[PDB]
Amino acid sequence: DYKFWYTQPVPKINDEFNESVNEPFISDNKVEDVRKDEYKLPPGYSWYVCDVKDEKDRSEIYTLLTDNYVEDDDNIFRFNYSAEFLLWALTSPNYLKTWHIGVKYDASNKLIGFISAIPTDICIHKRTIKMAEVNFLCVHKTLRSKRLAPVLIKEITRRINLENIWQAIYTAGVYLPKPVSDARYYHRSINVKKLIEIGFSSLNSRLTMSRAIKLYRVEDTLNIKNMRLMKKKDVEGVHKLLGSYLEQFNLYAVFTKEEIAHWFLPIENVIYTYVNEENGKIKDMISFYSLPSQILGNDKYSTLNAAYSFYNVTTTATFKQLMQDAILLAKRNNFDVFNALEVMQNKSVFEDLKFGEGDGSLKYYLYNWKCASFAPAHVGIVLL
Ligand SMILES: CCCCCCCCCCCCCC(=O)CSCCNC(=O)CCNC(=O)[C@H](O)C(C)(C)COP(=O)(O)OP(=O)(O)OC[C@H]1O[C@@H](n2cnc3c(N)ncnc32)[C@H](O)[C@@H]1OP(=O)(O)O
Ligand SMILES: CCCCc1c(C)nc2ccc(OC)cc2c1SCCC#N
Ligand SMILES: [Cl-]
Ligand SMILES: [Mg+2]
Repeated sequence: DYKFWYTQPVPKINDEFNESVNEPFISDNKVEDVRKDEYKLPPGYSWYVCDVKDEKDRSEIYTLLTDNYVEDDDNIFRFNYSAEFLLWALTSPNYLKTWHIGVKYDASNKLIGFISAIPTDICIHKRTIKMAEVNFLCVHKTLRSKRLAPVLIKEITRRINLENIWQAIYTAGVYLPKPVSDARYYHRSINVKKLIEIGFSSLNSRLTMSRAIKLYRVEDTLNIKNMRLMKKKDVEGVHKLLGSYLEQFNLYAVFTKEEIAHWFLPIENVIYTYVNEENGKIKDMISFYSLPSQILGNDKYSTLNAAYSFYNVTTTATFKQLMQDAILLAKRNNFDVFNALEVMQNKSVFEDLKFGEGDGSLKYYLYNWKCASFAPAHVGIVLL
């Protein structure tokens, strides 16, 4: 029925727009009209402004998400974003502490809800719009289906609107009104044996355990010999390389130099970026972020370490060679699996590089924006 979503400036289930439509559902919005009062919570609960740069407030967010965030359909896994990753993801340039919103249960003083946004310039079908990118919406498992999520959504919407921002981008594995694109995930096994032991990958009489380990074996030698961790000096070159590349897509972020530095400069166990520098210019880049999952009730293993493909550009190699080196660099860093979405040029490399098609997909959404939907090959942005 989408009783909450149908109240919002988003497309209906049946809405389809021509390619030339590219505009807000509701235009001419005024900051002066925005409600100044916080949305009402049920009795016994209060808004809390989280300070993500405070280790202890950050750890409270970490706990909530560790225990209560997204699980796969089969409840094998729960994502387990680290505390340091949350710091990185939430404190990009011009972030607002007031857009990192908690809800506490008063009697326990415990965080039971969260939602966040950061500001980003988003180009959709050639129009660049100031938007908020929303993530980490989470209600405690003991408090589900009580309509707390719309309260979280309406309150962050209000706080964003106070900044004269009227559009947002967000992604979800669930279907909501109405995706602008949909991309499946694909997985490249690295630690084949672990993936078999936890019930994720499957063997048969043609594919015995030794055969499966050999199938996924990689040569520890880069196609691009000088690929190396990005350093502060590389910022201008990555900004040039990436920013030019992204302009071919129908949906992408428009990064400033400050944004390049924050999003790509490497941080151990969070973000890995490698570059190939020739005569002081950056000609190729690989990047992936770390996102482990908790393995739910497995006797032997508690964590699956996973790298997620981020942005990758090649000018001196084939896209296949570049991604083969991204898998190698992920293996060198102790990742169990390398995950990517069929966005940008990715789908082309998946069969040859031994990726398997996953079980679900990630839907991309705009809030208060009307445009034609598009195939994921035309998506040029990867959210966290
Ligand atoms: C201009 C600024 C604009 C800013 C804001 C833009 C929009 C930002 C939107 C947020 C983007 C976040 C992106 C993001 O974080 C990445 S997607 C991951 C979201 N988090 C999880 O899945 C965590 C595990 N689950 C939970 O914590 C709860 O199940 C949540 C909190 C998901 C729902 O709590 P609950 O206790 O299960 O449910 P009620 O409180 O009873 O509420 C049910 C209503 O919630 C709608 N719902 C369910 N899942 C949703 C989802 N993933 N997006 C949006 N809406 C979602 C649902 O369709 C229904 O409305 P409907 O009746 O119309 O069908
Ligand atoms: C082994 C392939 C990775 C799949 C995976 C893992 C490890 N954890 C998840 C936790 C939550 C969840 O919510 C839908 C999905 C997963 C998945 S599949 C989607 C992410 C990817 N790739
Ligand atoms: Cl309301
Ligand atoms: Mg609820």
